[PDB]
Amino acid sequence: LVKNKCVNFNFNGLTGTGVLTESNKKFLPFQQFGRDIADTTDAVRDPQ
Amino acid sequence: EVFNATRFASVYAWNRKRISNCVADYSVLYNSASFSTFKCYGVSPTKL
Amino acid sequence: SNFGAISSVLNDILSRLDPPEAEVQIDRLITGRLQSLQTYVTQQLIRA
Repeated sequence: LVKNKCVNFNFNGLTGTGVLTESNKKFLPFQQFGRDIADTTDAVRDPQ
Repeated sequence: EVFNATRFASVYAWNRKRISNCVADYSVLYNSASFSTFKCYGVSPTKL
Repeated sequence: SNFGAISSVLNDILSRLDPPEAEVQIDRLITGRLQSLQTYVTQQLIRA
């Protein structure tokens, strides 16, 4: 895993471009991933 | 256990399987010319 | 909105399919997206 450099990410099939960081927002234990506004994947939890 | 099954069900009594929590390697499947028909709908077999 | 396509995000469409059968789905995305952008630009122009 890399943090501060934008790379190609692919979490359980879902993929795209951008950069990652620790989320200030907190998930509930069941939640997989979130989406800001419409079609803006804004946060995922590492499956590993 | 499904493809090499000793016997197969009837067409009117088609049997429905449960597959989960396991790794699928379809590359072995289509690389063997043991299937007369191999047709896919909506997803490319080469990218499974 | 998928505009009748298999999905909406380009990444899923390009991953699931191969170009000789994907091009139709990306094309069906393009026509609708271009229609929407043209509508937005026309509205903005008259508003301006």
